[PDB]
Amino acid sequence: VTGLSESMAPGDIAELGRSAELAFRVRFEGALPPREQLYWRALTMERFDGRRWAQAPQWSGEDALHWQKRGPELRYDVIMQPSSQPWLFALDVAQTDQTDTRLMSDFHLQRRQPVEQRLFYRVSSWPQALRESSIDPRTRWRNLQLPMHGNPRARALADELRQAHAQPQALVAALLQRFNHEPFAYTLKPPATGADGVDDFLFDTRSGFCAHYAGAMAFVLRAAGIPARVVAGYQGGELNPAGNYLLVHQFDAHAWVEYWQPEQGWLSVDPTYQVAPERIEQGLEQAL
Ligand SMILES: [Cl-]
Repeated sequence: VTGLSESMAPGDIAELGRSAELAFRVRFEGALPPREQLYWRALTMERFDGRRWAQAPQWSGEDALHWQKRGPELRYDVIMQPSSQPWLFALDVAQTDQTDTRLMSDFHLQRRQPVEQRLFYRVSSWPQALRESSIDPRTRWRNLQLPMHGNPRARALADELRQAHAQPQALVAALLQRFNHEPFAYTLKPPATGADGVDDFLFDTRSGFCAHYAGAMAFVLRAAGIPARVVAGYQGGELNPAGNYLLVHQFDAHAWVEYWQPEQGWLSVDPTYQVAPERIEQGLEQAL
């Protein structure tokens, strides 16, 4: 069963980029949101071992210290194909009618068992929800984790950025600007990197797919003292006007970033948008 799994190395999402299998279908109560908003969260990956980003264990996120509803509620129904994984796909921050599924501490939906048959479920999402304005110290610590060894160039960059930009939002903007101005390539056939994979990507090849960009950005943020994690899921979808629903295929698999700061809580950012805005605005198969 092709699909997202609990870990990924840069390159692994590109392999899904090459699959046209169906992942899920979605029908909205009202108008389809703009494509730029169609970030379908599956899970977060908080552990980086120098090669792969991976899911950590979670606890409950269904409480008011965790998050606060604000802004518009988007209501939609989903039919998911079997994933053989226990994650329901939904726009952040999601609530469902599934009594065996819980919103976890990292704002992903964890089902008690993996989805091994087609599954219909109903969702409400609050994309403007405030997330963890006060962060659990364990969550903070976990999201500053890096290997001690490896990727010295990226650590040097993070140091330089931290010294130049006191405010997290400014540092994040400066990092996004590097992707925007430098000759980065967005490709389904990224060049191989060596052991210092983040350095090789940022400073040598400047070529990758979404996991390269998301993983490298999360690395640099953590090295600069900004808690950050990779978000994995899907972005976009294909409209079926005969049936009035969106299809989301495996080629729509995507990875992005969220980072934390006091008061504002977690904010999501997508470095891919700096290099391949058409991917976001048009969809991968209209771009690549
Ligand atoms: Cl990838």
